[PDB]
Amino acid sequence: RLKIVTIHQEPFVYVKPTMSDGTCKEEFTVNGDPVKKVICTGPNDTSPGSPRHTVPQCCYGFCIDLLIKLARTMNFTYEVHLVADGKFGTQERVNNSNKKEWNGMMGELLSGQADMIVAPLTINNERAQYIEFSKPFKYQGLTILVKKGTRITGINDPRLRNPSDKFIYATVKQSSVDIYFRRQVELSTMYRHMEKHNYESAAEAIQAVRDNKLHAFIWDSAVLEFEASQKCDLVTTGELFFRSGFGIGMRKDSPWKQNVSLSILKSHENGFMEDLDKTWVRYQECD
Repeated sequence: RLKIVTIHQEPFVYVKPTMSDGTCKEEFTVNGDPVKKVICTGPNDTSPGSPRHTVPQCCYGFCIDLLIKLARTMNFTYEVHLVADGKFGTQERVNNSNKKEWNGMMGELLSGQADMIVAPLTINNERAQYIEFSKPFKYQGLTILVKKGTRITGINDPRLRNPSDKFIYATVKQSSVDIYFRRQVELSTMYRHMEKHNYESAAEAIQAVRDNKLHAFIWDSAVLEFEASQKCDLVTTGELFFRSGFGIGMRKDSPWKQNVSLSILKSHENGFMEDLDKTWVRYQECD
């Protein structure tokens, strides 16, 4: 039974409480089909000041449908859990030493806490040095989320390039955005500014933009375009930059790599991936 690690990230992975009896609410997609739900154990509340607890929760969404398809095609059983530290994954020095370890889903995959990462995980060179990725199951990039009416040209906008306390922007801590910005001298400076405002999760950053507490949120276009399409007060702006793909993550020399990429290829060929977009991404107006 493979240990699958994932993360809360709508519309790829929705996380909801189980009903009183431990089951997951019966819901249906836009096509009238039952929404497939899996039990995923993980931290409940991450609000600072309250005790942490890990409990069974209900997970569903684009990546869960993909997981179910992969498991069926490759004939494997699995158990899903949410990454304990709630992060995607960057490499940092730990324990005030020079020893480096990956946090987030990356860390759990490398430690053995997980056997496969099935989430909107960005394929990048930094991570590819430590793990193996399947071919992309989704093609996307980075963009910027702002409140409707906010005027930003894109990543090269002066309010981003020449930061001040008048226009606050940020991303989610320990994600691929960090990795990207540390690759350029100029972006490194900008990330230093962002470091003072980065959020723990995408959900919190998105809410901050709606509440006028964060002026711009730099993040994955697959997620931001969905969020903006569902909330009439939020829009994305600027040309996409740092185009990239999301892939399934496995440990180095994993015997699953070939077959996982094979399944993904077939899904891109037969309409399965496109159907997932029509089910989870493009299906209704904002409300």
